Amino acid sequence: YTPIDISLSLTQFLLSEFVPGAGFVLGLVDIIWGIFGPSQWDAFLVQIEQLINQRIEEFARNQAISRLEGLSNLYQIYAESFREWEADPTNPALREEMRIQFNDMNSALTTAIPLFAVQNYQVPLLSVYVQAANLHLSVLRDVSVFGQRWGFDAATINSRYNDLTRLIGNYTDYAVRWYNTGLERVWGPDSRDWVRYNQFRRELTLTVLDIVALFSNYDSRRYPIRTVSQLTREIYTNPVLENFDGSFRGMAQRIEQNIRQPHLMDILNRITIYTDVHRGFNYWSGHQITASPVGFSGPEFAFPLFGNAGNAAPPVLVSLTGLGIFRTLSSPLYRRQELFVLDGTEFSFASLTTNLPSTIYRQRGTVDSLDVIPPQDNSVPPRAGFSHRLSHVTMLSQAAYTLRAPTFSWQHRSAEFNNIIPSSQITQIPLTKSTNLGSGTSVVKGPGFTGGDILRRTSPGQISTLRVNITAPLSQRYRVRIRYASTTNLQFHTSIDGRPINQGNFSATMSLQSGSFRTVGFTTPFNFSNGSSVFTLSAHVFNSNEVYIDRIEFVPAEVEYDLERAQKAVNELFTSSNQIGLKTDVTDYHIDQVSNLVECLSDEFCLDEKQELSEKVKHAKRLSDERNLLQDPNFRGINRQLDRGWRGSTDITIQGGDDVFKENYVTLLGTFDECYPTYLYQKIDESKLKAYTRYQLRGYIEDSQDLEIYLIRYNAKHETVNVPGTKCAHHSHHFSLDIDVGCTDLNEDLGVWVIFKIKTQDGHARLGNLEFLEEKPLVGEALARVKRAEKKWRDKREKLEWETNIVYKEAKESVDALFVNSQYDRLQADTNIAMIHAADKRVHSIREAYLPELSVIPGVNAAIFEELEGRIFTAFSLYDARNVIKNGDFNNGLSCWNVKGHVDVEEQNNHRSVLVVPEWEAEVSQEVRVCPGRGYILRVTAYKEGYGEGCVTIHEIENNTDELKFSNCAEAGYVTKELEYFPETDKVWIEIGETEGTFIVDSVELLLMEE
Repeated sequence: YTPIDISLSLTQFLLSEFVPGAGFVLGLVDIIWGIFGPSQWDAFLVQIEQLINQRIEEFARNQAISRLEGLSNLYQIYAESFREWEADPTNPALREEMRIQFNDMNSALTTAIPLFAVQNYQVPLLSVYVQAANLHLSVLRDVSVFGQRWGFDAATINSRYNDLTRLIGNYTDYAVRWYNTGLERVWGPDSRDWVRYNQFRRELTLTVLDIVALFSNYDSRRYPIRTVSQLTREIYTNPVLENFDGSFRGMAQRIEQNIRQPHLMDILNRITIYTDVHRGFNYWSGHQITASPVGFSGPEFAFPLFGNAGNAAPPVLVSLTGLGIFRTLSSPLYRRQELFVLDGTEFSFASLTTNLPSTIYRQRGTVDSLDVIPPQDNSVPPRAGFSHRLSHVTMLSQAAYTLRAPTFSWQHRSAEFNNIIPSSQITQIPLTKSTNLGSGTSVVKGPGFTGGDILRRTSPGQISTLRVNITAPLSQRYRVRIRYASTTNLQFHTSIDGRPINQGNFSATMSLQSGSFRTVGFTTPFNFSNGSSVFTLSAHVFNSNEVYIDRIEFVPAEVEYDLERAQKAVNELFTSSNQIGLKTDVTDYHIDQVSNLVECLSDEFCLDEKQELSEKVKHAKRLSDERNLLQDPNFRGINRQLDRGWRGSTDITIQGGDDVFKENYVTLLGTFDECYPTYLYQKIDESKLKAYTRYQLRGYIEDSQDLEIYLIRYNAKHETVNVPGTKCAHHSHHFSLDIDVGCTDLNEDLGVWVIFKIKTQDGHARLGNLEFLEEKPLVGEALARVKRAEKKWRDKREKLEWETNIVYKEAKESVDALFVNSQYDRLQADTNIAMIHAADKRVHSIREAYLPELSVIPGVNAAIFEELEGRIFTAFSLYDARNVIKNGDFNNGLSCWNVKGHVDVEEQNNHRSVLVVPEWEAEVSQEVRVCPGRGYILRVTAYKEGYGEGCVTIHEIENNTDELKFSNCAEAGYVTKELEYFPETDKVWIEIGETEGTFIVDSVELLLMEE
């Protein structure tokens, strides 16, 4: 009945029945409180005092105690009330009485704990502090459960729930600082100062830390029902050294490494103990240990030979029988070349049913490990209640006297052999109960508040794997939680026997402390599909750079949580509860995605809650048609009306559904000639524009390349968008473009132009969920810039107008010089092709006939350009009529001519087509039928290149031979020469030859004269 026997006694009870209610509260009056006289408080103290020497002074010491007696009286008045409450939970006086006695109790500890964390005596009050602190957490959870049942408003409940989630941290971190700085100062070099060191570690690990580990279990709201956590940590004994009158100098660290290092928890299989001898006395020299992984789920382990084997006598065999070895009765031996060895050690195997036969090594002893490691329960004989069982034993040898002092590891019986999953509890698996460590994971040492060591990943992959045994429930469904501490963003995939069953985005938590390890859960449950399964955790999102993992939690769930999401989703679509309007920055796409969250819900369960949540969103979506200034944004009527709406190219496709799109979308193809792009343009009319207001064009691109996007009004506003599908790529998927409406005239209806355009051989795009919307009022600078870009558009409109007013009336003049009447019917006899051609330069100078960006879109001075370019074509038609010669323009290639050498033909600017004789040996004859004895003209239009002359002769069967010639004279722009010709027969041959170089001919015409 030392403070340890009783510490355990609590932990036993703490590990098992954690469930809230009266059961827990009176269970605290049964164990420690309402039973501890000041004697057993004083004794709690004398425990640590005498490990560290330093005594508490007889005031603080004297008032720590007189307080505790107080708290132990109060807690009677609180628990008694609570008991009587539970029996009649609705009596007003009792419920009231309960609020009185909670406030009193809460304020009790709030004042008291300072007196147990006193400066310059922190460490020796911890076995008290912990009890006090541990009591403070119980009563705070009690309000968190029973508050509004008692009376308090829900506000004082959360405020008390704050301070619960707070003091679980603060009471822990403090309980660890002072264990550390408590253990650090009791170190030293010799044998002794490992013994007093280990005796601190051991004892206070039992009497402060193991309670602290279970502080996490107090978060009412995280652990609502039963939960059973496991204490995986080990502790340490050495019979030889602990029971000895002597120190070996500077030897402590050598004993500190014979302690195994942070590892996975194994299960000892067999010891094989070798004997040896010195001066008659045989002894335990060294041993050979084997061990099997957790749940026997992997090949048995194997260490080297501890100590030295011996041939002096046979070995001795020790094999796992029951629940393990719970008690060593060892017998040292000290020959004061002196000797200090074990020479005999009984082992005994635990059970809750029968009394199994003990194995003795050489003899039974009188060093009981039940007064270093005492049991939990003394209602039963020690075959049960044992608390601990032998973990793994090592062997301490002297340097190169004889020393062979085995150091025994003891592990707690909360850390069970098998993993387990029952259904009326929440089962916590600390990841040290694995069977197979994933490559690139280490097992770092414990922080000191999770009864055991923890895992570390410092780069992506597989944490560990656990064998799972699923008990009472067959088809029960569970969520999973992961207690982790990470400096980086994460994901946490798991598998189960083969298939993944989770991916989650887990947040970062750090830069170590009890404010490190966060524990989030799945957003959908699963069910195990076999009795014995395999679970495997994995941290995947890249970065390194430091990830700790404490435990996997298996919490169960019944079959409405992604309904609270589909609720708030729909609400942030609006500006206010009246739901008249949308937020300016909620978008036609964004809205759809919310609408997908609504239908993927549950017909089965939340049928009514699904209906309203959709008739909202189908309404919110209706608002984003109403505000949308794009005419026909569902691409349902393209190229139907020449005034309003969309205009695109044939190479555009309008499917309605895609992996990515939930309504009509538009694919645009490439093009072979950049002078002819894919396009999809539109004019937002001025009827729909509000002066001095920024407007926005928006949408969503699945994939694209070479997509040009224009917003035009006063300027062009050109952006390219190269989005690859999920360095400088616009992989934003979204797009937005600004334009600012200065003034608002309706007589001009300038408006805004939208234009999508692709110009490349291997370009493409897919877009949809488009919109054009008012954004905000221009103000400050924006208003100054737009107004500058008003005037400076207007300064151009007028210089266009005056410049063009001249040019029409200069071009019209020049055009009619060709024709002979207002009716454009006949030409003039002395008008040639160079005049027609010179007249097209006067028309093609009009300028701004068409939009430079996209010649498709007609511009100002379209109708006037188009009519002059008409009469130019009109003129061309007549020149062909009058010409008796057949295809003299060379507009139909070299056809109806008789071609000899290597000639060819090419076209020029403005409806010109020009024969080219590129070598003198080339000829180009044509017969023409003429009228015997009339007046014909022959008119030729050509220039010459190189040396030599090129000559266009005319003759009949007999010698009526005339000739025209062109040369540069010496040694773009066509000379035109004519002559008057009269044939007496009806046939006449027009023949084109040249001397040398090249001869370029626009036209050989031949006229008849009627005057």
